[PDB]
Amino acid sequence: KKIKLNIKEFKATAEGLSPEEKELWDKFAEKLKAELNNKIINLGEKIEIEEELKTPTKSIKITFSLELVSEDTFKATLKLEIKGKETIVEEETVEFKAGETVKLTIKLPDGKTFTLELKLEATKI
Repeated sequence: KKIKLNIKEFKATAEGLSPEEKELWDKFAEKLKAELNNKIINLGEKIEIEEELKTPTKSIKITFSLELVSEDTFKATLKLEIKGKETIVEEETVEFKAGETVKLTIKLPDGKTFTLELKLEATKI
């Protein structure tokens, strides 16, 4: 069976970000908001939305994964991966219900925080 998602509420904020990090985060957030609104997803289906910054010295990939675990029930992961001299990964996984706000947060060294808050409508179709 299928559901159609809609973004009821959405808020992406950040602290301590460098200009390029903030640009990337805002672009990711807008991409996520547009991709999730009107998204059709099947029971048990996992989807992923990603945005990447590539430069010769470093790559930054932000990914949001969403799984329709059961009726009105979701599992999401927000993940940041930086590939430089070494590779750093930070991520958070949350389980939440349709119609309730969920918050996902990434914290990095030097006072950097990425925060995503959203509320999903799940319409049976």
